Amino acid sequence: AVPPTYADLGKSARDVFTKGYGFGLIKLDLKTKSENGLEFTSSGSANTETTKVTGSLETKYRWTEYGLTFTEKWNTDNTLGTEITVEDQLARGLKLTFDSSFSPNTGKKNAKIKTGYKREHINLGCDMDFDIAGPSIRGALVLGYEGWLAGYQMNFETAKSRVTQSNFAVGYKTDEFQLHTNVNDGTEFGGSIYQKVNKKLETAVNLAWTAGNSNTRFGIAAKYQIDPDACFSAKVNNSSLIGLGYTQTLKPGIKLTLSALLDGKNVNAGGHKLGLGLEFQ
Amino acid sequence: AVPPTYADLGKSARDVFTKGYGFGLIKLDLKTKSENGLEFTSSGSANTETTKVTGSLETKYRWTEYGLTFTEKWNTDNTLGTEITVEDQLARGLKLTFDSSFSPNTGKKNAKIKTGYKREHINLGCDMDFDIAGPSIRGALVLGYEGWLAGYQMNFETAKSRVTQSNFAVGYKTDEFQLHTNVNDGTEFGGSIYQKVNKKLETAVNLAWTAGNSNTRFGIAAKYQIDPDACFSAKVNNSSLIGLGYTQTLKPGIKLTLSALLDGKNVNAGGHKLGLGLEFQA
Repeated sequence: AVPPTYADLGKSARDVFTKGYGFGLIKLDLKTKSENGLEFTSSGSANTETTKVTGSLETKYRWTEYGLTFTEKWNTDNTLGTEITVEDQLARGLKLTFDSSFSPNTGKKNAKIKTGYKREHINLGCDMDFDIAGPSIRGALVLGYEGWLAGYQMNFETAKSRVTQSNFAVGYKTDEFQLHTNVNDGTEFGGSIYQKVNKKLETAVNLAWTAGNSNTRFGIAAKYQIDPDACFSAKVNNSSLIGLGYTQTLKPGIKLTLSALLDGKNVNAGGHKLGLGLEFQ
Repeated sequence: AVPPTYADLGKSARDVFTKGYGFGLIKLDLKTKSENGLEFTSSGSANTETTKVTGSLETKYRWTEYGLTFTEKWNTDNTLGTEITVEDQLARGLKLTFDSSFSPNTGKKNAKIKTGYKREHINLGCDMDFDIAGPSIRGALVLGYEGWLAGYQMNFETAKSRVTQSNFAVGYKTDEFQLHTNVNDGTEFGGSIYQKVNKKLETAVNLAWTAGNSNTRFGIAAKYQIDPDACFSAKVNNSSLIGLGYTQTLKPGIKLTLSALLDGKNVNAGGHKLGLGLEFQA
């Protein structure tokens, strides 16, 4: 029972809401990996409302002999990034990342070190940000006990010399069922349930509210694998939004996604959104 | 009066026949540009007959301070490409290109140098191929005189130590009218007329025939810009083929193209070819 990281608590439920939908976008993804050396991933995204087209490239080299990864990122905003990762090297479940960022636009340099350790019942992490205008430290811990999970997460900004962030999470996790709750900063409350109902159906419910407002946001979602080549997603929330999504494998390694978003009661009148995605592996 | 390269002779006419038609293909293109910085194009292409789907990614970086371009291509068939170009560097109208291809799939490695020089009345070029299985040299010249144009073009394959290609062209060229003719290898004869009739209409006629066969192939084509948002193309040839093409700007930066190709006999009762393109531009 190696538990997930603090950030991965409630992930499954989040995935049923997010994957298989891309509203107001034409998305194009190209991925290829070579035997042992390089790998390349590129994405293009055109926003049909803003007429803005975005692009990104990632180049990855895995030295599988020494648990090393070297990654280079580059996007349309001219941002460059580089990342070096060592995993399972000094000890099993240990991971050390060095990450550097550069902006030719602004000349903004950033550097980060990320460290992790995980093993049976425990998942820990510590990220160090060496910002010029105030370094910080993020620390997180998840403990596992017979399907139960408890996490704590905090951020310390050295400039203010003050904790600026304090989050708790509590949950229960099997492969077929997942209960997640959290309170951020004594202020934001979230809750979710995920269910793998059978081989073909996944479902999820989400709840969110805020101390000092009587209101509640909630939503319900599903994913249905019709056959091995076709997949349907549907969701609704109490802001009156409907999402629909359809994914079809055209050929091995090629998937086409169509998605739609509705608003209010004009389910035949108002301004909806469309989306189209194409993924190539 | 700087003349076009040998390859660009008759281009305008060829463009009226080729552009705005994509039969048997579903195309999706996403493009973004920076005059200063770089440009990016990514593409998806399905052949509706072969069920073959292609995907591509091109990156271009212009260092406008030193007349440099760097271009990178990558596709789904695993092919990689690289091209570096220097222009107007040592002298105005001089251009030098280094070109490399590599295939992890076909292992095929190819390298090329291309050189050019152009100025008033003259356009010359020399491309050098450093293939393992036979280096080759392509040389071309176009000379201009008062609207008239004459070109010669040849290829020498060092492996056979023999000229494998010898082409002549003669034309007349203004901005509204273009006459082009050529004979390849003393064997293939081509001729074309292009006309920019007005702001909205372009038209073209093509002729081709072969030494030792009495037959002739010809075609007529047109391009009509209806308004700034809509564009129609139509063509026919004497093999009884009809091409139709329609392009519509749906929103600024988004164009949709539909095309159809019909065979003669079954004009409205057989299997014809359709095509669909969507272009997204920043």
